[PDB]
Amino acid sequence: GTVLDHLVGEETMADYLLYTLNKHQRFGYVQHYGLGSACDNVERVLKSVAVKLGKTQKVKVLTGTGNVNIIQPNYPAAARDFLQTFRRGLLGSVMLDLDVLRG
Amino acid sequence: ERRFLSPEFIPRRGRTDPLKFQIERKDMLERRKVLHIPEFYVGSILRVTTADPYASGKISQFLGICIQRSGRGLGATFILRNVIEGQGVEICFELYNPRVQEIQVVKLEKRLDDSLLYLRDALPEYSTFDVNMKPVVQEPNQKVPVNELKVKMKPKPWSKRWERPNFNIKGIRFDLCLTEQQMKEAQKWNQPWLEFDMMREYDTSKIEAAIWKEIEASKRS
Amino acid sequence: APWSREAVLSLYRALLRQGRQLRYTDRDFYFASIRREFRKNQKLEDAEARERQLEKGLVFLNGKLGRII
Amino acid sequence: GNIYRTEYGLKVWRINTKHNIIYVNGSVPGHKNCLVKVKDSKLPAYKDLGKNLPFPTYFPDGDEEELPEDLYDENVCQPGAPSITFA
Amino acid sequence: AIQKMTRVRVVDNSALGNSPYHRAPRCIHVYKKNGVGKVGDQILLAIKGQKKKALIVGHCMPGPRMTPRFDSNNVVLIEDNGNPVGTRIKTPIPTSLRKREGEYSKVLAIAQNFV
Amino acid sequence: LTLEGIQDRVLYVLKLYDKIDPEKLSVNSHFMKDLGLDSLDQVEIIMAMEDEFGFEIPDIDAEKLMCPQEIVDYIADKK
Amino acid sequence: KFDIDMMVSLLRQENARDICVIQVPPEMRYTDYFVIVSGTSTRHLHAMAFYVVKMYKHLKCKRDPHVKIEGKDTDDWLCVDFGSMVIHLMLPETREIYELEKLWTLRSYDDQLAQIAPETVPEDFI
Ligand SMILES: *P(=O)(O)OCC(C)(C)[C@@H](O)C(=O)NCCC(=O)NCCSC(=O)CCCCCCCCC
Ligand SMILES: [Mg+2]
Repeated sequence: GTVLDHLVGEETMADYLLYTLNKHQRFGYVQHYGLGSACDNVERVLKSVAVKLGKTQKVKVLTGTGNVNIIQPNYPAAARDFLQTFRRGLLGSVMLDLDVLRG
Repeated sequence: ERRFLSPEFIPRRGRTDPLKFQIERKDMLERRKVLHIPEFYVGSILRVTTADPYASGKISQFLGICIQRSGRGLGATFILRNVIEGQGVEICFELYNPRVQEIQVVKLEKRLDDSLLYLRDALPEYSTFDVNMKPVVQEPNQKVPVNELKVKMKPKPWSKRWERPNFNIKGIRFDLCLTEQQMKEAQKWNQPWLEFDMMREYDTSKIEAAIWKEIEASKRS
Repeated sequence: APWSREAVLSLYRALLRQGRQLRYTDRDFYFASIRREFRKNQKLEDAEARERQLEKGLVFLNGKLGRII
Repeated sequence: GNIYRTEYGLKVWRINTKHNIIYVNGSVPGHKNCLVKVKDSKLPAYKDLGKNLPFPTYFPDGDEEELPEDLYDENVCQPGAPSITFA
Repeated sequence: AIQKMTRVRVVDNSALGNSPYHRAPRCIHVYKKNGVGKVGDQILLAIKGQKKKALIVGHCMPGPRMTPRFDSNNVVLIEDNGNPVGTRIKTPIPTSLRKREGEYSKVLAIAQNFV
Repeated sequence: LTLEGIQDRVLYVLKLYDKIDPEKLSVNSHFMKDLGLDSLDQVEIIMAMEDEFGFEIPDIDAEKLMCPQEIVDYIADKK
Repeated sequence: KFDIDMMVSLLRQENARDICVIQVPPEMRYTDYFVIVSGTSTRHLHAMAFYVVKMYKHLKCKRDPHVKIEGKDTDDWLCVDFGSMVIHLMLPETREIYELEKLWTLRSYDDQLAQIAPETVPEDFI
């Protein structure tokens, strides 16, 4: 949280923080969000989070027939909540410099 | 006994010298006798064969539904729209461009609206047509069929506010896409005095007769 | 699994008939390309995709969309 | 507006002999049915090009032959000509 | 037609161009003096946190006569030197890239449909 | 023609092959187990000999050749 | 006369491996003959590229416009497009990555073309 999350994109560190949790094998998000099992697909994890909290957003998608407004799970809202939960500490202790410490 | 005149032969209202129109029509009749231009309206299915200048003059084909017949003079044009592979395309062909090899009316039909520009916001299958569909036969001495199809529209927003009275569209199921309050709100732009404004109607009856005399005189010569 | 085994071998040698009649391209690469193409598309066990490979092989023999000479 | 302006480097694609009409390339200043003064181009690259042009002018009465109805350009495709097929 | 901060549709089968969130990349720079992109011009895309150059093949803005008009703005990704990122093109593309001066034979070879 | 000149040409064009191992080359060389040849391999070697020895052999019989003895037999009685 | 017969012969002395010539039907609206050439090193394709264009300019055809080399900065891929013949000089590793032979013989029947998913028009959620 030392820098603003919006200028990097909430999706890129949602996967990165998910990546670090898998590396530490903590899997604290599995029971927190009621997920079936640990997963690595970032989009599918955010889909479950949006499903869990009932967050939906309508977006414009570029199709071959033109622009279509469809309602989709609110991935940015899911990413922001998922990032906030980790920062609050509900996902357990983390260490981002373990790899550089070992060499 | 039904006779049909191509829309571009009737000049727009203005101060242009009629002598220019006479010379423009002479070029049309000289060009028309070489390349036959079949009669068609907006909504008909047209297959146009042209030559691509930068592909070694290879023969080109394109099939689509006519949605607009605008322009006047030798610059008259029509727009064919089709969805190929799932992506919609539009081409504004030129009637008198010598690049055109032949024009074939696959299906001659009329729609409830003069212009089909609202098909862009309509559902994709209302504009998708088979590229190699077999042309259907037209019975001689038969009235031009009129299609009463009311297309279904994609959710708002649209490219243009088709429900407003100025567009005057009668080929859209508005009740399946717009609520009653939205229709009433669009009614505020209605102008009931336009239809009764006698000074803005263009009387072409005296003009079409002159055009027909010129057309038949050239053919006899 | 395919339409018929005899058709598959019949088209394979039919391709070699065309390859023997070719003039411009390289016979060594043409022979090598067709054999390795068959080596990977077989032993699929799906019994339906191999039928799709049959029809695309059939149009290759006809060469109405593209002919290599 | 309402001032005199001149456009340079306009070529003649077609000439109609019967109606005395010149087909100049591009647009010209002035509205419709306005009187425009026309003369030979003064551009340096277009000097010494009146060798074959009529001098001092064309005299149809004294001409030995009758001009065609329309004088076209070599690059201009005639309306009656068959449709162009590119090479 | 296409300028800075304009969403575009990627047509080739490049893995980069496939968005799992259905999010369309937007152009951040147009490689022209006036900053306006017509069919066949080269632009820059900021896609998935990467600044990848792209080539535009179709736009919704109308063009000259007898030129096909697409209802969506289509782009194809290319490398920093000219090679395409994706392997093949599925959506139809204009044939005007032959006449235009530039590196268009690579995309035309991998293209499938002509309109 | 000479009957001897048939068999020696048949085995020579078989020895020209690279992937297969010329371990046992008799008139009864069964390719399924000795050489491990599939339908494609058995078809291809027929083209490997037809190009230099043949031009009158269709598919209706080439699918059931199975041994070098009978191309000698099939060539001999065809001529 | 500059045609495929001389084009293939001009490519023989350049040690051009895996020469492929495909007759393109007029319905494809691209060209008449499509040529694929494999090389060994980046200098080799450049050597072939300069050799073919030098003969093309020198030999005949003053009327038609000149041809520029396409892909000079691209080391792996290089191409040159004449009036009716186009050649794509690329490394064999690029040939496997960019498979071009089947696409110009099978239209929309290619393995990769059959691999891609069709238009879906994403639907609404719940
Ligand atoms: P044999 O009887 O032992 O063979 C039986 C085998 C092959 C083992 C079958 O059981 C099998 O595994 N597959 C049967 C056929 C199959 O799987 N696919 C059909 C092949 S058709 C094909 O590949 C299309 C050919 C197109 C040619 C393209 C070449 C391009 C060169 C430039
Ligand atoms: Mg708009």
